[PDB]
Amino acid sequence: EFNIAAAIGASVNYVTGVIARDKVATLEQILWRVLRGNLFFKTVEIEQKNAFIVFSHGDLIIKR
Amino acid sequence: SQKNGIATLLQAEKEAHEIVSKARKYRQDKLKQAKTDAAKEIDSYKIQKDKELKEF
Repeated sequence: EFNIAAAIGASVNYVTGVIARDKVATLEQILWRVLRGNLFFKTVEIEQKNAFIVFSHGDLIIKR
Repeated sequence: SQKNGIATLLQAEKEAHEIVSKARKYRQDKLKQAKTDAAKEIDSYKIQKDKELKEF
């Protein structure tokens, strides 16, 4: 949601992920900010429990 | 601004990928332009050698 325009392509760097809650995602954002700087996006979406997370980065940094 | 900032990086990633695709296309065309610009010296040298052999 966030058809498909940039979710099945290869020209845009998208990173999906499932999490338990936003409290567990805060430690992942603190670890990603402490180990990768301010080169990511911190978002949280409520699910049915689960948590919808989405990260944004470069197309050549998918391995890291 | 959760779903609004994703489109600006999504279009910038497609433009940045298209610029690298255009640079790779020009880099791929540079070899054929180098060979097409390189065969003319072999043709002009072969014509000068054929003229130098036909004169003798």
